[PDB]
Amino acid sequence: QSVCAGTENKLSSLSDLEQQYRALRKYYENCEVVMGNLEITSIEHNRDLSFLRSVREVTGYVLVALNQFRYLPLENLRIIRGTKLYEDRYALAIFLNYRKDGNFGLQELGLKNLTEILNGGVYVDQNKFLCYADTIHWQDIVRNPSNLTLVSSGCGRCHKSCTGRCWGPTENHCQTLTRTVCAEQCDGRCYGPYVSDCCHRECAGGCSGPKDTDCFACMNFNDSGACVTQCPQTFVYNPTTFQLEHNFNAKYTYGAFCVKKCPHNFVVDSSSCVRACPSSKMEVEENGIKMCKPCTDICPKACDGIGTGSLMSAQTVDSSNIDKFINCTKINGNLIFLVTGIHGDPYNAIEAIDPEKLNVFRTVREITGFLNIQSWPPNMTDFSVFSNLVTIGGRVLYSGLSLLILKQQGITSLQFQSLKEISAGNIYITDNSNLCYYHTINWTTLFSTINQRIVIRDNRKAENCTAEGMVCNHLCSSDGCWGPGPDQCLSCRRFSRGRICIESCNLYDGEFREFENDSICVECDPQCEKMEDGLLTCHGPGPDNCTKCS
Amino acid sequence: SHLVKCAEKEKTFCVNGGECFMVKDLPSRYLCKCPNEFTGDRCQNYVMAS
Ligand SMILES: *[C@@H]1O[C@H](CO)[C@@H](O)[C@H](O)[C@H]1NC(C)=O
Ligand SMILES: *[C@@H]1O[C@H](CO)[C@@H](O)[C@H](O)[C@H]1NC(C)=O
Ligand SMILES: *[C@@H]1O[C@H](CO)[C@@H](O)[C@H](O)[C@H]1NC(C)=O
Ligand SMILES: *[C@@H]1O[C@H](CO)[C@@H](O)[C@H](O)[C@H]1NC(C)=O
Repeated sequence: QSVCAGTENKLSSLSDLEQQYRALRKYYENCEVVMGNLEITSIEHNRDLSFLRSVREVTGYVLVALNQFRYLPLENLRIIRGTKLYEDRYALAIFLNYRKDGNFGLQELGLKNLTEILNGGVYVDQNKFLCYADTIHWQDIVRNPSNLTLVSSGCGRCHKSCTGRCWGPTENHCQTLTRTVCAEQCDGRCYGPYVSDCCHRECAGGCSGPKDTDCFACMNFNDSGACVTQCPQTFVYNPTTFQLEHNFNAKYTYGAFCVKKCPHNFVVDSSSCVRACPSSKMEVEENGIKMCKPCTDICPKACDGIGTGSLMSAQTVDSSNIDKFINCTKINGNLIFLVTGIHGDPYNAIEAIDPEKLNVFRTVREITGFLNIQSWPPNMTDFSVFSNLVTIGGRVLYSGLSLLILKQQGITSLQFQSLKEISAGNIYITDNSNLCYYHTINWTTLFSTINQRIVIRDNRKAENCTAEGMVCNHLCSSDGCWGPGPDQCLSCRRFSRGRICIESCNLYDGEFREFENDSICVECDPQCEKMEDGLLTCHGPGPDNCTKCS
Repeated sequence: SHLVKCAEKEKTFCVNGGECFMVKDLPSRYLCKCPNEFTGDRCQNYVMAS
């Protein structure tokens, strides 16, 4: 119930070893479920790791390498799911945890509760001072074959009660076998050796009893405390009628859960909370609920975002993929601009992006995931290329954020002109030393949830902006503006002609006469005759609402 | 140390001022040592707080 993201650094770390330690603490303290990888690399001998006792579960892999500390306190870790593996093979990798000099290193693993490794193998090798780990029956902990499950002197023997398999020297250090020791009738795990003691087939880790509500962890989905293979579907087959019937106890699949409702920003397909519609279907709203329905004739231009489908491999928009965005109106995924995207990645022979090519985004109206701007061409002062962007769904978040604009010196205004909705996630606009209009925006008007925060730090001081005349146009409401001019408001103080706020419509004078559709100035039908001498040309839309016909 | 510096070919491997390192073990494992401002497998991402 206290979830964190975890790193994807592998063996990479910070040069400052205290900063490396401080980062480990930052990322993983008070976290129960690591929703990704638990990477513990390059940690000094002295260091306190007691905070790791918080960890119960790891979604991806566990990498413990190049450290010098005596003991690994993952005493509450039960399951490693191995959804993503180290070197695409190991769910658990513990290696080189000593100093080559030969002073100190890892001596004991506190994994007495690690009874499940769902996918992947175990690589415990090159740990000069590690004891007892050799005695571990990993074959019991790994649920499926993984042609890599092995452990590679002057070590104490296991306690008598341990049966030669233990994590440490004491009688309280015995390895709890939960699979090989079961009755020939258990198909899963067990808490004893008789048929009475088998776990439900859906229990991961182990159990405290026979029911699907007695699990330590779920193999698949959690439906109100019950470990299920699938959620109750919306339809149910009746065997006597040979027809599908409505199941009114149906629940929606969201992540590893059966939920009474999908998050508002997510789409509903089947009895499931998805992030994107299949290429064949199109997103439609029915009583506030986004759903996948078949296309009228031709499906809208939805494009793979950075880290999705055709761009799964991608980490940033670059010269090699900028052209995959021609004519996109919707981005199924994220848009990320990293330093190596804008300024090129020489090692992988990718040239710096052509700043003109960033105009491909002028067609983009929606970004379903997140917008992450960590780099931008220096000659570009704003994000006017995103002048048509209306929604950021936040169906995917980067550290809980749906909007990131950081370290950008060249930007002086934002210019997200069409922007009206940031459905989920928080905003992080920091260290853009010359940015100036951000402080006027009532970001709250863009949010859907009340849990949505805003982190605005170290941009140009609001006082400095005001003194240099970087203020909103008088026709802007108290909600703010994206940059200078009347076209850049969040809402108008009076009337509006298209994207620009004005004082009054062309009711009695002007090239094209207009009627007021309550603050929106709409041009009279071309058939209406231009009425002079204080007369209105039209009193509504269409040729029926004319004053005189031309 | 278990680590050695990379060749000049693998200089551009770590970006944003990251220092490349290889591991002496018998394939060879590569890693980046990042400046406090950056992270990721190749120091490609900015570090962030608050
Ligand atoms: C290990 O798991 C059990 C049940 O899942 C829990 O009682 C406990 O706090 C953890 N046990 C120890 C000895 O830390
Ligand atoms: C399943 O979910 C409930 C919350 O809905 C939680 O109290 C319980 O920990 C869960 N059971 C397992 C085995 O994860
Ligand atoms: C994009 O659409 C325009 C018109 O809206 C058309 O001229 C062009 O062929 C399209 N180009 C690509 C590369 O999809
Ligand atoms: C704008 O911020 C205000 C303070 O004036 C807060 O009431 C509100 O949630 C947003 N106001 C409106 C009228 O949407």
